[PDB]
Amino acid sequence: ARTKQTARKST
Amino acid sequence: LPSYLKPGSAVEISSDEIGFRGSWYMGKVITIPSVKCQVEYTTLFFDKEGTKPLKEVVDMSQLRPPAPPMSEIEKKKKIVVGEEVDAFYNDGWWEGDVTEVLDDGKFSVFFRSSKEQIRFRKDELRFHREWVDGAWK
Repeated sequence: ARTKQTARKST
Repeated sequence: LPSYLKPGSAVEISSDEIGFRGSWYMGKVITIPSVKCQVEYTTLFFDKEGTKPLKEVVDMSQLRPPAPPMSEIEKKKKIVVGEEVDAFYNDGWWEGDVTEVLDDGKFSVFFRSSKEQIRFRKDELRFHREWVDGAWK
């Protein structure tokens, strides 16, 4: 369920 | 070619996309050939529905082997204010300082890239190691 989008911290 | 980059082998994955600074996410090498390979993340996906594991071409310098199994004494030594650690957060290892040790086995951890300050249980931390010139520091 975790993607780069919902894991990154910025931009 | 370095031993640990053989296709199929477990790796950790850095990045210089901003907002992944200080992180190491777990994955596997898919295709070795340029100075670049393609990996498959073990905990990220292309889609919220999580049907397609994320895959990505990176530089071999963004890769490192899995962190070494902590010995039993190492695996149980105390964690102290100022220790560098990696916390398991958003299904990835993030590096931070320990700023507070709390009475209940819990720690509070300062992340410098993200100005974040988050509590964790001991089993959510690991000791931060660096992987330089082929050896674990």
